[PDB]
Amino acid sequence: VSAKPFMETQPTLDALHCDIGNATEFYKIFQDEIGEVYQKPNPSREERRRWRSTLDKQLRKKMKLKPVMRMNGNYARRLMTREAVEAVCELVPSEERREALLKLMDLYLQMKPVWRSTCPSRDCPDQLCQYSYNSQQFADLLSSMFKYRYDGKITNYLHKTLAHVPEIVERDGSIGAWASEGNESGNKLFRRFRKMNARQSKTFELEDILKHHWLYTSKYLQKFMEAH
Amino acid sequence: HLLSLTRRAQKHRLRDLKNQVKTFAEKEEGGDVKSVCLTLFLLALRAGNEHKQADELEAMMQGRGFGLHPAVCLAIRVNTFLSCSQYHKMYRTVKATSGRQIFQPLHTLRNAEKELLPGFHQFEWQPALKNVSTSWDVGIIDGLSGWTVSVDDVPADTISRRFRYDVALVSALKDLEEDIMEGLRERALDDSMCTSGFTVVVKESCDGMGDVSEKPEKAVRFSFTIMSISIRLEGEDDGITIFQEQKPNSELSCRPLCLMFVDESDHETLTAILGPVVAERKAMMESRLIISVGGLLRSFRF
Amino acid sequence: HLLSLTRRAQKHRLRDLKNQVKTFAEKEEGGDVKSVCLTLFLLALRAGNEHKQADELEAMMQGRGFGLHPAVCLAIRVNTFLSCSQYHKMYRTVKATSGRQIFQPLHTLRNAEKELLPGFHQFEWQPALKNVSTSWDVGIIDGLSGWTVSVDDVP
Ligand SMILES: [Ca+2]
Ligand SMILES: [Ca+2]
Repeated sequence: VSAKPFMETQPTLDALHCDIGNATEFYKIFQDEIGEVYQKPNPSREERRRWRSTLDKQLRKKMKLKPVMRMNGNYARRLMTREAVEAVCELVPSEERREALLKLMDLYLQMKPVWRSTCPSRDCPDQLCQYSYNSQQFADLLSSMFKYRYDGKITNYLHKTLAHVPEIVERDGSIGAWASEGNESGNKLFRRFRKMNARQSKTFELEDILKHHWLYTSKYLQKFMEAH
Repeated sequence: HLLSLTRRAQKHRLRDLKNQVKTFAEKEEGGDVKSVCLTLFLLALRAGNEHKQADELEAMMQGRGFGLHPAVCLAIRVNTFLSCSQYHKMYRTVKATSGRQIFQPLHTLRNAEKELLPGFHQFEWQPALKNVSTSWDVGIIDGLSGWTVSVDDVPADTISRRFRYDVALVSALKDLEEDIMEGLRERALDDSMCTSGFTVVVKESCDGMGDVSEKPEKAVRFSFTIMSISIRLEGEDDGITIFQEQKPNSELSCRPLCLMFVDESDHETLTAILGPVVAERKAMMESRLIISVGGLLRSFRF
Repeated sequence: HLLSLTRRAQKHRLRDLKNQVKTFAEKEEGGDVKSVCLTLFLLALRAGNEHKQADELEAMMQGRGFGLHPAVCLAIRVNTFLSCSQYHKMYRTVKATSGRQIFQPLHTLRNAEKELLPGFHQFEWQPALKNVSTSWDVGIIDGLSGWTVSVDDVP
């Protein structure tokens, strides 16, 4: 703590992304399972790149997932599936860590929609109840099998999704129900509202922009735009 | 052809079935020839897939409005991004075509709209707020918020506009009064005994927004949304959800309250503008609001 | 009361009289039950003295009885630069709002418009023109005018 805060923020998880760090770390894990980190703990500049290439075209063969740069939504969704995990199992030389990471991604699927929910107290209370021991086994496996990497370094996303999620849902009642995403959606309004209904002098421009935006976002005027 | 004849010839040739319908209706439906022939022609059209003609006929009888409510008129001006001069030209056209004032003209549309923005729905506060004027009819406040133009100091250049928090809140709540009254209908709770304990949960959001692209680069959009309303009467009542919002992420319900042409990064100007809203929200969580909804004045916490 | 009933119920209650009208139409007007009951309604209204409604009804049958000529509808799409999905949303609105079909829908709009573009109306030419095609239906011709795309020449 080094700066005088002035904005009371409920320090909540952002349900929107909430996943991309987990997915890119599963990517690095699978790339280090094509490689051997716990046999070759000092890979060179290009072993990793060849491993990424064979993994990527391997997925291209089975799951038909062309290479990417960054984990957007749909790519991330398709990457975390039992079938893609058994697909990468084809290439890993040993078969013990095969079943290890299989159970890993299994528990991952079991605990995933717990955070993207709207009210798991009624949508999926089973996954909430099992979540404690679920994430516990998750951490246990990540330590016993993968501690070649998580000795000192962790991505923030991992910590937030492993530590407090059930406590968060208990304290508030949901996770998705406060996603900032909504307001970010609203951006495509503002900019375009600038274009067609300008005034247009900056002393006045905001007046009309705000007027019209508010007009848009009222229950009253939508309740007439029923179209059953 | 029968429809090519005169009234005399049609009468002469159809008096037979006229008397048949007469005796049938007097037997069953009290002789109401009007409603009988109406329903008969309707069913005759519906068998021929003529939904359009039958629908317009039923629009001729009970009811026969021709009047478009100025509320929907405004919505359709805005909800589909029609510009204003556009709207006036199209109105002149739809009038000059067919004989009816189907789209209420511009100025009355604006007047009808004016009742919906902030600064029209009176209210009181117990107690009066901290360091806030009791004025309640002030509309769009210039966001600069009284900045001495003297260029000796930090520039007063930054452009921004915003409402007042409380006025926007009373606007949104008088907007949703319909749904809260419907929830009191469903929940079947008392009415003369549900006027004190309302709990409104509100979610804020302030995100950066870059580069409006045109031929004025950065911007912030400080917006909030009603999230849930519950009751506090009368025992422990751990939770009595009057209404939980259904699409809290759908942008269709996320209303803006402040906007500035500042950078997301620099702490200085962002604070210098947002300060007012901070002080409001802080001094707000304590006192309680009194609003006239459904004829009854009722109290609200936050 | 007959009016507030359902279509099933109204059909059930009126079936007998409807068969009487059906056989009457077969015997006299060849099953044109539609025009027969229409004339019944017209004269029953003109007996009721609300002749405004009788004139409107006659304006419906054989008139432009869909509310508004689709031609002016297309003009108001274009003559104020309105977009297309724009138009459909607006149409949804006006339809659901007040009980009537005022704005003609999309596909009928386009099909009714298609006559106005060039290349629709058969004609003839005396004499036939010099080195000009014989067709008259072709619409928007690509202005390239058939260039051999071969990148050896000017492209
Ligand atoms: Ca951002
Ligand atoms: Ca952003």
